[PDB]
Amino acid sequence: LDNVIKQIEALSVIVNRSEKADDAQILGPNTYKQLLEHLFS
Amino acid sequence: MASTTRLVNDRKQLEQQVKDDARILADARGLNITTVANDSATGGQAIRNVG
Repeated sequence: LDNVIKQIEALSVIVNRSEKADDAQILGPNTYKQLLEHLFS
Repeated sequence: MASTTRLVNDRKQLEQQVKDDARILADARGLNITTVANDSATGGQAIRNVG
């Protein structure tokens, strides 16, 4: 019951080495969405 | 010290003149440059923000 968290720490550190791309800083193009509109005269 | 002592300098001067006057008569033509390209990028690690 003492080494149950050593494996967790090792797995966390190892998966931390798997590099992951971040889009936190990158934006993309977008368009306004057209809302339903009924007009008559 | 006679005319024999000037043989090596004579050969030096003769080689210089031969090179100089072989450069004059050599035909020179322009060549097409076909290597222009933007392929000199730099790598590195991204400074990703944390928050």
